[PDB]
Amino acid sequence: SSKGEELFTGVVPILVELDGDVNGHKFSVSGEGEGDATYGKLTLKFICTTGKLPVPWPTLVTTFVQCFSRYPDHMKRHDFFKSAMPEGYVQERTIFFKDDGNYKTRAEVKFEGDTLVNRIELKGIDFKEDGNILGHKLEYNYNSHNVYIMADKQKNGIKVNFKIRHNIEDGSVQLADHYQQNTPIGDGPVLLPDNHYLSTQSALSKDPNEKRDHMVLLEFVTAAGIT
Amino acid sequence: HHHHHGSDLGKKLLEAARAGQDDEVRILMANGADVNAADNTGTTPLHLAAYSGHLEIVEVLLKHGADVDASDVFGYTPLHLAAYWGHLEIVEVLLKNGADVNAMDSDGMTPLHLAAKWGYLEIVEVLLKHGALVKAKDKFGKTPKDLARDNGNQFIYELLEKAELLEKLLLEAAREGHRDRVEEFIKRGADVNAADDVGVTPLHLAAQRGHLEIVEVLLKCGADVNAADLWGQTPLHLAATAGHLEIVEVLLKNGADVNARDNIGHTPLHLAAWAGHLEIVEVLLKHGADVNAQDKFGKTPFDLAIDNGNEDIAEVLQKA
Amino acid sequence: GNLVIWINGDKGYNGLAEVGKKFEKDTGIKVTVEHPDKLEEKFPQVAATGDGPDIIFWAHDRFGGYAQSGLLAEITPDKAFQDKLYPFTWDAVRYNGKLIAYPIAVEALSLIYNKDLLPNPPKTWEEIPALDKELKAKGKSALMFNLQEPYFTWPLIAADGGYAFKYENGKYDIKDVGVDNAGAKAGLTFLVDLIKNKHMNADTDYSIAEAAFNKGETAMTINGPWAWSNIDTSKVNYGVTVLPTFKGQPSKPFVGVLSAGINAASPNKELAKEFLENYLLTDEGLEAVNKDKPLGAVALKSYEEELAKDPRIAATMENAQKGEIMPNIPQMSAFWYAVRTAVINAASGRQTVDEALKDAQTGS
Repeated sequence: SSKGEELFTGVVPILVELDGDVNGHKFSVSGEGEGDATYGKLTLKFICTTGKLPVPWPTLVTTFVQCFSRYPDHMKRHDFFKSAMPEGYVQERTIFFKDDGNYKTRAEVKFEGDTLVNRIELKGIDFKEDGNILGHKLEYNYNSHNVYIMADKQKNGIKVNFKIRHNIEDGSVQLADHYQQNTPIGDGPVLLPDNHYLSTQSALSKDPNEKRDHMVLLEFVTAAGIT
Repeated sequence: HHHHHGSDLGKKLLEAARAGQDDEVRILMANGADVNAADNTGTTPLHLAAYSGHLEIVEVLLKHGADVDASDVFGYTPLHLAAYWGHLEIVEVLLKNGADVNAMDSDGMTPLHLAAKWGYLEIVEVLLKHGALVKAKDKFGKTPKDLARDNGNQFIYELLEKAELLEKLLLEAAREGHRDRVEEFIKRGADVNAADDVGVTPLHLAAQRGHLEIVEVLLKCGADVNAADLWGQTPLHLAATAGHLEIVEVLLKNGADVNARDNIGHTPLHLAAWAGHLEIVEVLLKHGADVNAQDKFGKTPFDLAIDNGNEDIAEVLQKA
Repeated sequence: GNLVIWINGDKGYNGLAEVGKKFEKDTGIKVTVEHPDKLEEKFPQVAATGDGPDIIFWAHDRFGGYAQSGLLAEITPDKAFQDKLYPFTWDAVRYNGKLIAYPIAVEALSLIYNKDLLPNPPKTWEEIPALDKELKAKGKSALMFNLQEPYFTWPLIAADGGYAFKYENGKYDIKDVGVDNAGAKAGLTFLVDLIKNKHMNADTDYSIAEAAFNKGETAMTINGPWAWSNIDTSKVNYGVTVLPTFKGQPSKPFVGVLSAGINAASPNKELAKEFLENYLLTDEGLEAVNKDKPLGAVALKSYEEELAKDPRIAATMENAQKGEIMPNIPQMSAFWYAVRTAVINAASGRQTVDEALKDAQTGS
């Protein structure tokens, strides 16, 4: 079996590092844990090292390793994230918060030893000072979404686009439109996938012992739509 | 656990126990005084007798029916005072009478934190033998180790870090599955219910990895079957997630909660159907599991079967 | 031609009579003194009618209410005579930045210690727990003082930044209060840690503390120069020293400054300023009254040194210098009840440190 497949037959330690900037508010966050592609499960815990976080944790969930997704036997041929490994791939997005600022992310997803790292850079501009983001008005829960993927031969990668639903404390809904593109880093061949989609679960938590502004995450991700 | 009485006969009893007048305490027992009398601040005769060091009085009040885990307003119990004041003889009797070994107070300080701050080597090893978990963190996150050093008790520091080390080895043994190593560490004083900074115990590790032999050994010595990590996952969840049938049986036989839910809201049955485990599903049903449990996103175990393309598993559930 | 003086009974009124005999000797002014108790409640009523003498003798806190109603005249001592008294003693007579009375004596708190049981007393609050254990083994307590009245507990909570009302260039900021600051929140918590750990019991009064120390049941206490006579009666060999240091900085006890003002409705004001400056404030005048009743500290910087020969008073003066002067504005009525009620609840767990001190901050 290919390397990408053999690397995710069991549990894999995970590292996540990020540095961000939002309307002159520069911060940095790091988290760690582990994942299991065989079951799509992700167990993580993110800590803010730069004092307190000036943005809500839900906004950054997508930013913070889709290679840990469950691809059934009937559609392993469409698993691009694993094929790109262990070489890695660069992930870029442009998050459009409706009636507010926007994020731009650049991330490298590669193996550093046996650990899988996700190093990121976050850029935020044009956010309203008393908006939902900079005003901390978003609830501390996450909904479910379906990510849609389609090949991109001319760029050798995948064109991913989806929209997230954030819940505000007043009972309203905020949209964050995600325009995403993933291109590998190694010359090794990759499996460009047909038009397929995913389905995600999430639930955010806390830790009574950790005294720093943090977050806990539990996710389940699976592919479907094709037989 | 906690009182708040009030009586003239009680006030006489507290003063009598504080000063250590053994006899006058006994006369008050027969004369109608309340053994569990509490004053304004919730202090009982057992509190004053434990801090005063009058073992005679302590023994009597336990025989009569004093609350060993009585928590005054500040969270202190007879074990806190008996430890803050270094009364080894009293710390040994309150433990024989089933006292909460790791009793947090208002500030999260457990009895061990106190035995470490002042450096009572005797009380320490006593509390450790009765299951006092080492990595007990308070409001300021200062474990007994982080607190023993701040006061210059270096022999305590080593004996603690030498214990925290054993616990980490117990997880590594259970994770990799070495039955002989895991037996060594338990015999050396490694708390079976030792949870690392992420809240996982060697019971989860022996269940998710499928090391049956190590499981019952942890349970036999008193491993918490319903132990939850920071994500609310139970050794029963991980036994179904991975699909190790034999461990699922043992966990239930020992009292594994079938209705448990992770931080998303997945029952052990939600996971068995997810991971496509034909037999694991029939076992959880055999033990009466909520057929129509809805996670945080309102999806039954039936739904998780279809979305993943699990034919037979879905059918089995639709029948039940 | 005539002049009367009121005073309390506990103080030495006899010696004062001898001083009034000399003033009538040199210029023929009739001097008379009588001391009816409850004179503090009797002054504001008699002050409106204009009766009652010019010279009064009482603490400075009550003059803030007398001067508030404009019943005491402004004094004007010589700039050179002020050099004879300590500067910080005049902060008790400045109302709205103006003098309204003459300083007399000082009265501050000091710790006592039984030398027969503890020769070297500790110098820091932090080392009493270890000392209490050391002494509890021998069936005796280390410290035990009045906790109800906050006057005895304020020295600690005020050490690490706590203050009643901000004092600036002779005026108090009614807006600013120093009870919710994190400095005092750290002080009180250490005190509660003693009650929490059974070093002291919350239900301790002045009467209970005095009784214990006088019978050797304890090794330390706190009190002013008013109870020093009762200890020698109990035959206990005692000593006085500075109050220990919390966080390394000394304690801030409220400083009581005996004062003497001038009634605004008297016909002979200049006939009292003459006596209070040249005839009363003298090494002979103070020595006579002190012989009748020990006064403790002294306003005159000179005779204070003559008394400093006794280590009791030398130690008492150090406490006043290292402490804030008790405010005199009427807002203290809403402060005592606010704090005195907060100290009890916090020291009993009925309210936390923050809850009990923010509610006290609203009262002010």
